[PDB]
Amino acid sequence: ASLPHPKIVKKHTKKFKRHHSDRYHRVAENWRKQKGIDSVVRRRFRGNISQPKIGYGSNKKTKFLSPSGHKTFLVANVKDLETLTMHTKTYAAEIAHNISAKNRVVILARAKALGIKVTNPKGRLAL
Amino acid sequence: VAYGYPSYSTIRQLVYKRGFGKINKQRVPLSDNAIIEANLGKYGILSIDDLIHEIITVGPHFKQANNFLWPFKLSNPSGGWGVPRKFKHFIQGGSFGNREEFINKLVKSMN
Amino acid sequence: VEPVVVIDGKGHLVGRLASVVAKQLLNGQKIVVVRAEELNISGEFFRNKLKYHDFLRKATAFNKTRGPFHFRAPSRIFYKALRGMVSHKTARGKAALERLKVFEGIPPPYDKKKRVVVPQALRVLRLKPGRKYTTLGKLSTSVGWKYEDVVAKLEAKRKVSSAEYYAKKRAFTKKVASANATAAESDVAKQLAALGY
Amino acid sequence: AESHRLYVKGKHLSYQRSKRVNNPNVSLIKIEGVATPQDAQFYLGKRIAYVYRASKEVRGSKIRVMWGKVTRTHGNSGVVRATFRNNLPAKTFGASVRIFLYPSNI
Amino acid sequence: SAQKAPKWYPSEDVAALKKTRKAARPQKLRASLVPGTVLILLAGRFRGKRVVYLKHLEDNTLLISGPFKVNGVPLRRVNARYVIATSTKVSVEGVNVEKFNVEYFAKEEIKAERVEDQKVVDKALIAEIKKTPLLKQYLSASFSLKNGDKPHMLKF
Amino acid sequence: ARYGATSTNPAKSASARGSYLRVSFKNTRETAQAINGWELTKAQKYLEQVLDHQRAIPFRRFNSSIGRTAQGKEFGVTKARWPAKSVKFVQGLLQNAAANAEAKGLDATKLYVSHIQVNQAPKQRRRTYRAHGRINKYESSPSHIELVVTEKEEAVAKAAEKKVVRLTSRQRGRIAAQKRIAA
Amino acid sequence: LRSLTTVWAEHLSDEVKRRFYKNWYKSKKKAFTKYSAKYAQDGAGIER
RNA sequence: ACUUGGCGGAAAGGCCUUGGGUGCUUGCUGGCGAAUUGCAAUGUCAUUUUGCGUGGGGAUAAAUCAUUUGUAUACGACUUAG
RNA sequence: CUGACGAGUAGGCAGGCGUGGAGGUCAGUGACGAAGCCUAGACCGUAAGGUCGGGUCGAACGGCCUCUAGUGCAGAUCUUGG
RNA sequence: GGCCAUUUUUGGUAAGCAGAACUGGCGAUGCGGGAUGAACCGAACGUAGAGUUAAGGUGCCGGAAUACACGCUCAUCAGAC
Repeated sequence: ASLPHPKIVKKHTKKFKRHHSDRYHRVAENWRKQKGIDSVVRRRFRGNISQPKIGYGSNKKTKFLSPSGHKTFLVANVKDLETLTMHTKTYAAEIAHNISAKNRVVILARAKALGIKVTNPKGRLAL
Repeated sequence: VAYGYPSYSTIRQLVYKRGFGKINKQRVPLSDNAIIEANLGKYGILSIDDLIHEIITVGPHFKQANNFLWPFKLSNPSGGWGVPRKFKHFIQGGSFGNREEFINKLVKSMN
Repeated sequence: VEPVVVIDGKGHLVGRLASVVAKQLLNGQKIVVVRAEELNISGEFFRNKLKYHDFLRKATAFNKTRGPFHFRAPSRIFYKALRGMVSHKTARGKAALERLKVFEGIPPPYDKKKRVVVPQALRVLRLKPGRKYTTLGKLSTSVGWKYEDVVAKLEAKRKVSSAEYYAKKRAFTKKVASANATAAESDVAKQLAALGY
Repeated sequence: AESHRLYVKGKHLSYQRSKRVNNPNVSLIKIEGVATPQDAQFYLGKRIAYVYRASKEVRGSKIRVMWGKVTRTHGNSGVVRATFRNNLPAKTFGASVRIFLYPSNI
Repeated sequence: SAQKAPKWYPSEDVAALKKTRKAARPQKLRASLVPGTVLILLAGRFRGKRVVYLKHLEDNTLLISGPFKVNGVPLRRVNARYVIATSTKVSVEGVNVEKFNVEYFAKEEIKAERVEDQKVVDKALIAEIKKTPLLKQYLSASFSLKNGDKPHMLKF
Repeated sequence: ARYGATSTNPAKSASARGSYLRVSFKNTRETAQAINGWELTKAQKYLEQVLDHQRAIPFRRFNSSIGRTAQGKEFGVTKARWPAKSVKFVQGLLQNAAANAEAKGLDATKLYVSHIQVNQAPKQRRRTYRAHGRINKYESSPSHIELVVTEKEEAVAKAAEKKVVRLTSRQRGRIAAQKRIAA
Repeated sequence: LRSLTTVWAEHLSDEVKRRFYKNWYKSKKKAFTKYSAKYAQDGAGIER
């Protein structure tokens, strides 16, 4: 379960790619404000790409929540995970990208007995 | 602007539907009588029909009773304006100016 | 509401038929306009002759081939007057113009089926009596459609092959009329007259 | 009996539009046999289904249905603004569609 | 720490709902539904069929029977909104309809008590139906829109 | 010892590479496409005919301003050409892969050339001398060929899964409503 | 105009049988066998 | 579904007609069954083609390259021959 | 809790994302495999960007509180290399 | 470094010319309409849903009446704002 939270509305789910992110390979797909005098993305014509702006902000009741309803939290070791014993169905653990496979089984065996949800239990499984 | 001479019915419908008040500015809906009472019991007015009565029977405390009301925020007319072009006079076939009693019709499409 | 709406083109106006036919193609109806060579245009003959000779001068300068194509057939004059309505450069326009079939005369899959008219397109229900009009066979012939007489010959065949049929129908309905006289005065005809039918 | 049809057949038309915009959320329906808005006041609220065939057979069948309802009338010639659950795919402009007789007013 | 632990943790205590002001209230059906009205069902397994309306239940549904000896539509709940109500009537007095309730139907061959109550109702119904001409044939038919049937013009 | 993307069985296959060969890259690609997918005996009897101007290699991608020819009617393409040096360096690799398939114990009647690719090599820079004292490059475009031959085999029959179904109660209530009627 | 039918002769020579083959030397020269077998009857198809 | 003959070329490929056979008949009066799909969620009822299996009929060739030709030609193409 | 308001180039100010390095801390992570690279796989943030899974790989590197700067790129007939 | 538009206006035959005056804009401004046009008409923009409208329009492209009503007009160069 989770908290009783309203229906999670995500006003603009599409990613705000840069203008000409596709046409050139040098122009990366990270957003930059167009600043040309002649520019048509700053000037917000019809049929051109939509800009990020504060109107697309998310609801403060359902902000930072995963689609399971828990705020994620990076967990390196067992001592970080036991800071979530009080808060099991509010936060969810997430094991970092540099934890060895001898410690992930320890962290999962602890989070199972503490009921803390891990958002990536399938990382580095020794099948 | 389009102005005219409102009857009792349109004033009553505006103050019951779109009538709000100014309380340290704070545009506040006039849902209860305690708002109008606590804000104009200095002036005799202690219910919403006391406001309507100071409107239509233009009285000694009309200025404060009018300035207590936030300006009305009307819709567009629910039947159209009745004309092809608004910006001629009501005498030439538009909308602006004095339209005396017919203002009631227009306000009952904007309320 | 029919699967195919066959339209007799005789005694209609080119633009006023083309408007309703173009709107019915864009709603999902299959329309075949038969006998397009007896279609009409308002104004006299010479007005429309000099409106076609002012269209016939408009080819490309540098290569006359790739310019505007000046079709001479009456079905193709009607088709040019139609496809300027349907937005034919899309795909919706192409799937609209593939619902249409416009012929000269009535080719023999379509002579056995009933042919409707469009009453807001007739020359007799629109034009004020006295205005001149233009049969499209004359206009197409004087700009170089070669086949008018040939189509006339086939029409001068098919009416005969229809008219005998009409007698072969009509006398039959005569017998049916006698049957509709012999069912009267019974109980069932009076009960049908009680319920309207 | 050769007929089982409990639906009025209608034709999908264009989206809600200006000359130059179009609003894909509200589709236009041309109901057969309806010519006036006073006649089209009957079909308000009645449920429309578009029915189309597909390639991959899911749920034991190849025929997939999109549902929706009539919302309001449109024009003086009996066009009907209707919304759907997922909007009609802008390729069905001229496709038949089924205005059912439920929710029944009568 | 690979992530700094925050300062405020929102508490897991759920709140109660507010005291809602929404009372239940019995349905008032439309003016064209009277017990004895011949209905035309519009959806389900028995679409197009014609059926005889009975006691209005208490779960916003209608109880209908065919009779089962005529068309094949048994005692069954049908919602009042998926139904066209025609103008014809049969007399409903003389049938002990008041046995049935919402408890009588429950999802958990066919139970024989339903067959017995079906026959008890249908004998009195057919004894009423035989008084008017052609109605026994009329209930055994189906409803279907023919060409040129405009249902905003059709008077049921 | 790494090759391209192969969807073949490495037990029944044989490979030959031949790197850094000073050939023309745009001609070796076309003779590598022309050989592709064929049986190895048809391949070796085709490449001995390209040298005699009996059959031509179809230039398809690297083919602009090539003179069209008659023998290209075998493959539908007007432009074709007879790259003798490229076909020599390809058929050397074909007899090398034939020998490497004979050393692995494979039957030389079912071999078809399955995976053959070429890709660019480090260019060999020389220099021209142009008007008004300039110098522009004059570079070789050598190739890295590689090919992998495979015994073909049949009986790859189309048995598949069961595709478990999610039919509802009101669907099986009509399906079982026909065994009481007909079936 | 539109050609609706054409009728050929009975036994064509070896100048028009050579016109219907690009390679006369490899060919089995089998042009008009099943057509010249239509004169085997009274010619009812050809009179048709 | 057989059969009988006639008509139809504008894109006939359809229309009319003869004699039987089988099936249904709501033209009229009957008997049984049709529930549980459980209060709607197309309740799956048009086809077209590709391919693969079975059965039954029919027939058993071309074209290209290479060689050649010169009434043809930048290359192809074209016309020829074996 | 209530109410109002939200175009913006040059420009001004604020809150922040990222980078190289420094003091502190998490007795942080790590050859049971750090950094890097690829990834029409996924999650979060309006966005700067952060995070995870998979492959590759081969020894170091991060979160936070502050400090410091040779700190952020599509364009300069920009430099070097390809 | 400005430009445009209405009313007033100087020079000039005249200008999409030069120079002034009041105001509005464009520069910085999107949007709906003028088929397209920086400044004309409307209306000035956080993200969405519903309703009603402005300017313009409702034969067909193009969403919306080939609506209603009284007249005029035939153009071998119509006219349509």
